[PDB]
Amino acid sequence: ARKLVEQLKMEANIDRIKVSKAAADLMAYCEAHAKEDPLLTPVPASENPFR
Amino acid sequence: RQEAEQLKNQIRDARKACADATLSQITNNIDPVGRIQMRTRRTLRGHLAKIYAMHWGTDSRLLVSASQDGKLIIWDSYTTNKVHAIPLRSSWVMTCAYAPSGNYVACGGLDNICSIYNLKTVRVSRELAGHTGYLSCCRFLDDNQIVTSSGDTTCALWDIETGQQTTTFTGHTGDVMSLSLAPDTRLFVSGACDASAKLWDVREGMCRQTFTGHESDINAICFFPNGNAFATGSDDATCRLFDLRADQELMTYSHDNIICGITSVSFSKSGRLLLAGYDDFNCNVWDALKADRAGVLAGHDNRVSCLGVTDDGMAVATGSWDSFLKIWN
Amino acid sequence: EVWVVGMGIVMSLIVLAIVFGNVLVITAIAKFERLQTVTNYFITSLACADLVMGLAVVPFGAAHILTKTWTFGNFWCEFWTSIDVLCVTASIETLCVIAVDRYFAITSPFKYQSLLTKNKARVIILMVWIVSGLTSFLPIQMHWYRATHQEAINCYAEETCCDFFTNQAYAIASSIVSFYVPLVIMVFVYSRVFQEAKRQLQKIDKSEGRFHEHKALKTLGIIMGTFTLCWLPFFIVNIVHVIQDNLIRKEVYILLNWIGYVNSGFNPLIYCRSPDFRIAFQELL
Amino acid sequence: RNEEKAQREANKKIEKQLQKDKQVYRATHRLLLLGAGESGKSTIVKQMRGIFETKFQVDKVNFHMFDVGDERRKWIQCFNDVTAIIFVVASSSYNMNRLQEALNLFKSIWNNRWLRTISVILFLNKQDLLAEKVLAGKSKIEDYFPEFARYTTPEDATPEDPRVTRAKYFIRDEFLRISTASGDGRHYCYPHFTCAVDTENIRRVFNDCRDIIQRMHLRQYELL
Ligand SMILES: Nc1nc2c(ncn2[C@@H]2O[C@H](COP(=O)(O)OP(=O)(O)OP(=O)(O)O)[C@@H](O)[C@H]2O)c(=O)[nH]1
Ligand SMILES: CN[C@@H]1CCc2c(ccc(O)c2O)[C@H]1O
Repeated sequence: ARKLVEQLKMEANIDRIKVSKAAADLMAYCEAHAKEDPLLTPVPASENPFR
Repeated sequence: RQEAEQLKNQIRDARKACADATLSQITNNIDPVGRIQMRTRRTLRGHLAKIYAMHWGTDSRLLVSASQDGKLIIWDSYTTNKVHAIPLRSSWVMTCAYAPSGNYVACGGLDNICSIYNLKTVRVSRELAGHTGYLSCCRFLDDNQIVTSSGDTTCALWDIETGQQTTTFTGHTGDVMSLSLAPDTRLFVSGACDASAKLWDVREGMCRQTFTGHESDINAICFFPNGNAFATGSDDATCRLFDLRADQELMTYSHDNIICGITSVSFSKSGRLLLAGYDDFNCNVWDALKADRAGVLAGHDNRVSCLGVTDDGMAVATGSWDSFLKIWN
Repeated sequence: EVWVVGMGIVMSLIVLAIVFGNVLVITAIAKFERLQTVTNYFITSLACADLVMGLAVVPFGAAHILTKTWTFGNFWCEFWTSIDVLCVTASIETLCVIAVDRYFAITSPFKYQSLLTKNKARVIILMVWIVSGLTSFLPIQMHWYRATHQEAINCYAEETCCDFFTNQAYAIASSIVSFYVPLVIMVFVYSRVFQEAKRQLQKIDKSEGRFHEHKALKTLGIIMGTFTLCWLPFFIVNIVHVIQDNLIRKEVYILLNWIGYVNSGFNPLIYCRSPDFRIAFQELL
Repeated sequence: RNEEKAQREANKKIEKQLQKDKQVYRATHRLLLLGAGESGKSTIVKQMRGIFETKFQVDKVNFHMFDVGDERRKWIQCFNDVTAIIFVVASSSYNMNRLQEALNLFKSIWNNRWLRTISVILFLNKQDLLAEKVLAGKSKIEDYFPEFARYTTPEDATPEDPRVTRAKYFIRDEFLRISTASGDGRHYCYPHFTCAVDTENIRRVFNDCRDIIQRMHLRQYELL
């Protein structure tokens, strides 16, 4: 049982950041890379290989 | 041995104190993406029976699917014509994979064996054995090392050159149903049948963190393109978005009109759209940030079991039990 | 006057129903891949035959009845007669084929897959259509069927009256080929099917009766009864009006013939009640 | 240029091969051999004449049996397209409760969501041992299963002492009570009595499969 007890102590000792910073980072990444996805933005039929 | 409860309470208090504001609160004011309409572009036929798995190639041109008739077929999406057809020793397959180098194809099923084929020579190359249960998923980490997860609550990292396990990952209680690799191929996760998702380290070989948001078995899992988040799907018709750094979930995607299970989850290239397949014979397109539906991909007569998005993110392919594959754009 | 008027409305309604049901069935079969089964090729052949008959021969027949004078040439009279005979004699052998298919499916379950294949179905349909068209166009477009009676000579001479007059041989041969031969096959097949169903029901009752023939009787009854009622009187008056001179008046002959045409408006209501067809119709209008 | 034509030729060859494989796929009938632990599964298979496959044909009909080899069953969704299921249970192990575990397993199998249209063939092995313990022992099923007191043989059923037949019918009806509860007319069960020395199992499976296919076809055409 000591093997299980060791892991619980091991996983506890990690630094964490607030939810605000993580949400801001996710939003920033999504807004930055938003102009480079064919699914969201319908590209012209010239560049579409499936038409 | 009552210290275990003390550590769990310590974890709970730290997680509660970490939270400051909900994800919906921050992202409320952004404009929506609106309705997204997708139409079928190609239809691939030729499988005698139902399909369980598929995996796009790294060149966004070739894909491989495995059916219960005991046959692997490599398609060509651009010209909807086959290239290869590989018979199998056993007719039960539950997974498939495509090597990053475009030279090897692996498949494993109800027999407790993972097989590897050599496309550019089509005969069997290696047979990896040692698992005590059926395999669920397998992904090519490189051209000579492969990571697999089986039904005996274990995961292993193999060596193709010698065919022997290098590191074994243990800790789960229920069966393991899926896994996915990080963008830098340094970490990987797994979703089990005990409603828990864990984060491993390939080099170290020891578990790091654990998430316990769901209430039933987990059937799918996938990383965010950023590499710091991942979303799962379960039998209670819910998809939850977790986060490594904060170490708790941020958002749940649920609706009152669905009571079915979830079989596949995938992201888009920008990460704005989350695509999931259900048992209602159709797929749904969710909004990652605002948690609002934005379209439906219907057209399959039976349940959807596979789904994948190209590396370039130009199209999405869905496979179903109706022995058909479709390409949506 | 009023009678002439009324006849029109109901005749147009009959034409509209006959066209609409068949076109809806054909569209439902073609649009969806869930219905592209081997058994559905015979049904779509029957639907095409009924649609062609209803669209081609019914309107011109109605015009002839109402105007009491045919306003086209002799060539078009012969052409219309040939199309009518072809459609009528091709809309029954398909039902015979369907009955044989159900017989083979029920009686020999272990060999149904090998016996029937997508390749052989096309051969069977082509053979049915060819043998149907061989007895219609060949002896009508050529003048074997024509009679030599005094009335028939004037009828064939005039360019305004287009009536049906035939000798004994052609009438007997056409009736035997079209109706009487494909009836004994139906009777035998459905008798065997009913016997098998009764045996299975008795087996179930003897097996688990304590804890726990209507549907089969009703299904076979409707399937046989509608067809026999629609097509049996006409194929008896056809023979008897040639056996005996002046025995049966022309008006009742035309009435019974028109009663026969109603049958094409009921096949979609009989062979297309399956849940898959119902879902397809619900999705498509 | 010519690469497209070469790919077209390769596609034609692959399609030609798949068309030939389709016939042999459609010819065979599949079965799943699912039995409780220690229930005679090994013999029945052995004396007929991580996985196991069996090939045998009767009257030029190909059959193909699979034996799986976890208390939880998540892999059972893979067997929704088989012809039938062969369930093997020991009729004499009502005191060692093994019989109650078999009943619960059968109930779990019957009412599964994915197995809504799969019939079950039931084999009741170890007739000799059950008869021996029923007739030559002081122990009685009454104690182990209480309701045994009320049941009296069905008047119609055939038969030997008047106690062994009563016990066998009690067990068979305890299974049929679960069998007839739900499922409407989509799937059925065919109980059977089998010993080790019996030699007609291969014929019984053949007859049951033929009846299953006949009943499915009859129901599809609105006749049953
Ligand atoms: N006397 C007698 N013994 C039987 C009969 N059927 C099975 N047995 C015994 O049961 C044993 C085999 O059953 P088990 O070992 O419980 O199970 P198995 O069939 O070997 O394998 P599983 O069914 O997979 O557990 C054999 O040693 C047989 O002697 C029978 O009809 N009569
Ligand atoms: C002009 N109407 C025709 C006349 C005789 C006839 C019909 C149909 C089938 C036949 O085998 C026939 O002999 C009728 O439709």
